[PDB]
Amino acid sequence: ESQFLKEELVVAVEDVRKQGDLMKSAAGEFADDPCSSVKRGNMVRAARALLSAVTRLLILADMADVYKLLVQLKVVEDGILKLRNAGNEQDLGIQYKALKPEVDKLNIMAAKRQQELKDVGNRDQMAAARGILQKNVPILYTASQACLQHPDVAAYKANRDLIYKQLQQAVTGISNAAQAT
Amino acid sequence: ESQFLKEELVVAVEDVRKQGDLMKSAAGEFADDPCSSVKRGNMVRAARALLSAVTRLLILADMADVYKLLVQLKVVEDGILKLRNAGNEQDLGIQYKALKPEVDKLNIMAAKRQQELKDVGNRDQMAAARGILQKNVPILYTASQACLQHPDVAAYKANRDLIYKQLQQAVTGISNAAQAT
Repeated sequence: ESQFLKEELVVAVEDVRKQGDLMKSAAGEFADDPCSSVKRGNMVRAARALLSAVTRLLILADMADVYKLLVQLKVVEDGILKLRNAGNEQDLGIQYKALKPEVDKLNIMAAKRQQELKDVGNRDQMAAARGILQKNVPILYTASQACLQHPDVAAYKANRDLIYKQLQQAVTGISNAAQAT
Repeated sequence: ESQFLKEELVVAVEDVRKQGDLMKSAAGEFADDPCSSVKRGNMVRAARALLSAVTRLLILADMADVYKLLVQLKVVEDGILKLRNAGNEQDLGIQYKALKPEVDKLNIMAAKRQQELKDVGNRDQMAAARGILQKNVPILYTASQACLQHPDVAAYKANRDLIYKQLQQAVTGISNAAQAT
């Protein structure tokens, strides 16, 4: 986690609040005296400063969201690899327990963004990626489990790592789409 | 003249005023409860609507200015042609009187925009164009005057029309630069 962005985000809201005031008054003085040269330009320069403040806010707010998502992402990432490298059906069962929820949270956040991404293509990648992720997390479990029981069947290891590979890919796919709009 | 834009411009200021309010409150509720999911999104959607309203305003305000300038422009335009086609040193002297001020007003407005245009090149065209305009309006007078005194000297007519041509060009140059930034 990193709340430096949540802190920055509030400060941003202040400038938007201050500028918003200066805008309100300049706007008022203009409405009462609309044929006024001076009063008008003051309203324009106000509107400009209000615009900068507002875009700086919207952009920053978007980072905050994407970032938040990416952190849940790196969590699930390391989980998948820790699940693969499990050496006992002990730690393996331990991990899967710790990871399942972390996969669910990531799934939720993922869904949300999916909604906000504008172009539908990206929205599809998100959906698809979240699907594979959803389906294989369990399968990777049963797969890397088998390898632990039949240590000499190279065929199982190959299978497991293929599932892991695809799973990791879905994770990045989610990350990739998440930064679309 | 056309004040439909001055009217539209006020209505525009209202939406910016209304949205500005909705922004202020959503912004406030967020600052008091910043870790809030809901309160936050409300602040974002507010900021969006505030942004549309503000840009719609700034653009419209810019048209209003450019348009205003263009109207003084069409005035000076017809003046220059009416000065050329004068048939007596009577009407000619009449026109020049009526036009001189109209050239000065146009000159003032021109100067202003010059300041606001961002890229310097355009700012130069404006300056240059305003210069030629400034210098030749008088010369066109003395020129189209001579033609009236020596009606059979094709050479004078040629000269006069050349001055008129250049003068008209400066006018359009002003118009052209004025719509730069």
